[PDB]
Amino acid sequence: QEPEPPEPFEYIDD
Amino acid sequence: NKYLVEFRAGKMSLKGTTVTPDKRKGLVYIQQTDDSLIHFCWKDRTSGNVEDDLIIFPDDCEFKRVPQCPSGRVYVLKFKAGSKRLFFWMQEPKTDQDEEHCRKVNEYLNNPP
Repeated sequence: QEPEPPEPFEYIDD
Repeated sequence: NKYLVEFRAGKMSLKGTTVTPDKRKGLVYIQQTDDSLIHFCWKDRTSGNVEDDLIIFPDDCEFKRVPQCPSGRVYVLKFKAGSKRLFFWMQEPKTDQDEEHCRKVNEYLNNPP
């Protein structure tokens, strides 16, 4: 029913 | 007290250059006190207790979406007054309300009553 949590990822201020 | 906004959302942890979501799903809601100060609080759904509580001044921070990691709805709160930012993910099955919540958050944090 409810949505699953997101997975880890890289974040860069592009 | 009145809740300006409220929706299911979990917090995340950004370290260095990697963002890791927290499984401790909570609720991101906004409440304005009699002091006319908007309160930004995040309550964990695990215990339903308010784990976060901080007043956000007008234009103090900006609520926006981060379309970098495709998979779900991910938003980031950036404090214009400082250089600290937070990341959150919506738990709502449909985004038909996520967009509105997102707008409301920016309205309560940038356009308080």
